[PDB]
Amino acid sequence: YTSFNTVDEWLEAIKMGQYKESFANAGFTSFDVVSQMMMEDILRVGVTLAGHQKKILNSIQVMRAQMNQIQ
Repeated sequence: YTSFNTVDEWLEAIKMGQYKESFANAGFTSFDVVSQMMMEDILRVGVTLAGHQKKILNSIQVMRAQMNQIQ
């Protein structure tokens, strides 16, 4: 899940490291907030490629659902 003490690691794990710069500079610096990100947020941090938006959004959805189990 959390094999990443950090958001940069996670983005790296899902091969989306190219966005760390974007994510950081937008305040999405923890999994707490990241896991609440919606498509809108993904667009704002500037993710414009359809495949990336998806890969990311879907990872976030797994992240969020998992966090929710361990409330």
